[PDB]
Amino acid sequence: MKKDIHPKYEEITASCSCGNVMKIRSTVGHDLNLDVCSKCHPFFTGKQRDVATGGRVDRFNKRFNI
Amino acid sequence: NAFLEVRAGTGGDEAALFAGDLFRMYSRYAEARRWRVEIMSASEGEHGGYKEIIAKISGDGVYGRLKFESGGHRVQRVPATESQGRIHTSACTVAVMPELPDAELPDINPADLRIDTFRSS
Amino acid sequence: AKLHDYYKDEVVKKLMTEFNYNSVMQVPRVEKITLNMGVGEAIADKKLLDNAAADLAAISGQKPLITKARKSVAGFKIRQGYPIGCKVTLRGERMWEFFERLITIAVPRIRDFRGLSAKSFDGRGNYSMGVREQIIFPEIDYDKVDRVRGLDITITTTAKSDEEGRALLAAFDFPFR
Amino acid sequence: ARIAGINIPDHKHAVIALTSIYGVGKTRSKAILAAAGIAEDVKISELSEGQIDTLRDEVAKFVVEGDLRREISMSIKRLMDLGCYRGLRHRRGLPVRGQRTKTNARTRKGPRKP
Amino acid sequence: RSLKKGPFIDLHLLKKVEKAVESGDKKPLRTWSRRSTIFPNMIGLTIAVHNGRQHVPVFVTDEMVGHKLGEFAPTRTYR
Amino acid sequence: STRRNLLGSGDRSDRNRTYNFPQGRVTDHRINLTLYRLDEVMEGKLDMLIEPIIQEHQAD
RNA sequence: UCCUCCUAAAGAGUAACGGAGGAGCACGAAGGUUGGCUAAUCCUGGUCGGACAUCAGGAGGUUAGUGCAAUGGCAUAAGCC
RNA sequence: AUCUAGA
RNA sequence: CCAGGGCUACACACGUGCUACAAUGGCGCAUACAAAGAGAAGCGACCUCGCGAGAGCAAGCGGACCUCAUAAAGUGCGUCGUAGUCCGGAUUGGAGUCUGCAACUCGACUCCAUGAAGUCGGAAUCGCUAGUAAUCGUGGAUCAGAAUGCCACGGUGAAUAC
RNA sequence: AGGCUUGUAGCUCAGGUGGUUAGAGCGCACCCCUGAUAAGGGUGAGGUCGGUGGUUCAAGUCCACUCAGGCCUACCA
Repeated sequence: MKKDIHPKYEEITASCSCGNVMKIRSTVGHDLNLDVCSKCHPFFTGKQRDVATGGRVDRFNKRFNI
Repeated sequence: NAFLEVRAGTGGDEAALFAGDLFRMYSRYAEARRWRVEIMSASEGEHGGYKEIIAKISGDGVYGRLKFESGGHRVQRVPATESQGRIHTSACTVAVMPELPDAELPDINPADLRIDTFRSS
Repeated sequence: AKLHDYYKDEVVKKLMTEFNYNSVMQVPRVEKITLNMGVGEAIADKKLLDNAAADLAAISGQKPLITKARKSVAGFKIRQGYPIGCKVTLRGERMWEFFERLITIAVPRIRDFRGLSAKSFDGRGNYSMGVREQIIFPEIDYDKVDRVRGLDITITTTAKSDEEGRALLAAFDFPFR
Repeated sequence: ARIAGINIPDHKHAVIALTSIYGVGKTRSKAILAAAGIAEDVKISELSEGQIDTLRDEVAKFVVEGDLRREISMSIKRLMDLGCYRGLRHRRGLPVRGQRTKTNARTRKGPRKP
Repeated sequence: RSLKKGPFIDLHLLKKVEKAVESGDKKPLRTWSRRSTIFPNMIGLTIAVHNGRQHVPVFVTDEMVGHKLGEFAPTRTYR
Repeated sequence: STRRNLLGSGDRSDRNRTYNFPQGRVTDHRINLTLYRLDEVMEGKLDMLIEPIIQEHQAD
């Protein structure tokens, strides 16, 4: 890099509520709060629920019952 | 194809207002059989309708379906411009002229042309 | 950084087991990342690209170049030499750290998220995606800014074709629906 | 304060602030703050993260900002593909619920342009 | 939105479906019943519902189940 | 030359139809038709008007 | 009046109210020197972004550029910084 | 400013 | 005579209205103060269940006694601080409940999500002189269901006329 | 025949010189005034700038090419 034209690149500490700390280098400022990350996020259960939504005859069966 | 052309007759305001309502009648007829109707010219009346409205109708055998409407059309009603409420009798007149396309107006054939070259004066 | 130190041992070996290279230098390795932001609306608002470049300086690490119209076009009212889009070709250590900060805290914060696509390969082994907003990066307050501004990350890898480059990123557990 | 997409209020009381999420209005917000147990007239400025973690999973129970758009659009796109009455109304932008269409309907049928 | 106890049909439609179970396939079964819901066992059939002047034949499918028949026979014909 | 022959004199001496709104009646003078329609004429639907004239025109 | 091509017949020159086009300037840098660089146009992928803005790669190899008319040239570059 | 033509 | 459809269609125009554009307001809680009516192949307590429309058993009453029927604007206390917003409620998606043989065209009503046009309105334009205008709720006829209309009733309650 | 000059909204004209943006009067459509029309008042749409091809980053404009209209010249014999 060059000098005195680039911004700061302080190594700060990350934090999500999940319990997954990985300290990383940027110019956020002081601290890093998160709620989701590469883990503790529905990348693998939210990519399962959006597909299966159809199905209608068993709805009609949930109103006769006999 | 044909030229449907409705001129208003006696009763120059009321039958203008009625020639509006013959033009809407064949207008409603040509749309039924899917024919193109197009108002080529329209002299409007005073209180609605037209003193003459010449409108080309193209389509599929327009002339043989509509050649019988040429003539007068006498209209017994209470008018719109009638403040005493009695019957008035008017008339509209329609013509229907056929398509009749064009051919080349001169035949410039110089074998018909006697060319007479003489001295100038 | 840390997934470069995961690269050099487990992703190199992770691909040496898969596409059975008789050499090692035949493994792909990600060359660079070129964050573009083609702001465009510097023709009408000249001081827009000040902050539109100041965004890339805070998203990425370093100071951006502000690039110019190659040949002038009258479809968009730009004369040749007009500053129309700011870019950063980061490489080296900062590319592993921006990529590591990409798949950890930047990818999962995308609103209405499906998973990144896999057809975003150019048929060469180079992945190129586009992001809509700024706020998948924590450096943006969401309160300090006012613009709907977004960029489009271009991952450049030295693979021969994209059958290989999809394996290189998917060995980094890259999303790929 | 980033639940289910964005959620950025400013000095607004908590039940009014949680309305901002697509998929919860006034009632379901009181179901959140009833279940997750936060007082109603506290503010998301005051509401610290050790309180919010009880809400990022609590609004996550009912379908919210993300998955509800493709729930709803999935049902609409279903109706258009049926070719029933109502999908034949969604194709055109005429009112589905049997309104007047002679005179009114400028919500469903757009502005009064022609 | 309708009739919480008993999804509604008519006997002249329903027994016609019952005979359409063992009849195999048929030409469209001329029914004027619109107020009846479609039972799930009618899939594969092609009953024709009266819109008011003509019977439009409609193929009962897994998507088109709990809806009534008159959903799928538009009466008024516009432009 | 032809339009003058077809477009009549304009005056009300009956020339090839009437349109009688108080009685509701329509009479085309030829094939002295006596249709009482006048709402089935004033939106097209003069099929019954024209058709006996073309029949009694293919009569000759 | 002047410049460029063709007529002009493989040196030069060569007419016509022969065929085609430009000039009556610009530039203190668009001059010098050193150092660096290489296009046009398509295809693939990509935020609004679009056939046509910026990005990355590939094809292509001067079809580009040359302050302005045409010819002659020009990568050692005379083109770009 | 004008308001045709059927007591 | 019969079944299905239609009178509810929708490029648009006109008439009357209802809800609004908000802070003399919205929302949450506590609370006060009426008139006029209707009721038996009717009104329907009480108690329970349901988030809510409502569902179960059901006392009374052809009624100054029983039922609809908690009147609301009001007052007190918070709250939101001028934002297309805790304004506004269309439009839509899903699940409901009633009546009726039947709720698709085409019923009303509830719950949850939805949250658009709209920031007092051009030229013109209408009603209104006092318990009037304005505003607030309630009842009846028609009627199985189905009014923002009609017909009636009370609450608060003005400025103005030279 | 050449020489000079028009062509822009449905009509009549600016806009063209000065290359990056299309306006005016009347007409037309919609709503008021009116017993109803005209007048009037309020609101609105309406153009690829005669067709063809170059230059240019871009053509309504700038150069050729025409097409339809107009004026002038066409003499000495």
